[PDB]
Amino acid sequence: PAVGVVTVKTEPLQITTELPGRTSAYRIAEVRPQVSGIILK
Amino acid sequence: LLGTQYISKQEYDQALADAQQANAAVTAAKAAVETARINLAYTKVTSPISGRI
Repeated sequence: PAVGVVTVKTEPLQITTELPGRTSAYRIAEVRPQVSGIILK
Repeated sequence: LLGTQYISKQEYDQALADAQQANAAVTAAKAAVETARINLAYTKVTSPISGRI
């Protein structure tokens, strides 16, 4: 039988796990009023 | 009576405390009115936009 055969050359393998990031701002910092009152302008 | 005779500048300046000190008490109370005036005429309409209600 004519059997094509592969001899294993091994070593380097970059493994990268691609997987779903959910990006967010570095400082969100929602401006909440420290002090009550009508927003005048 | 300043410079002249009885008032003896410290006993004057003990009163010039009490004027400057109790006029400051007015500034406490006149603002304590202005606090409780903007809880009286502070009823309500509108919020300071002008438009269609």
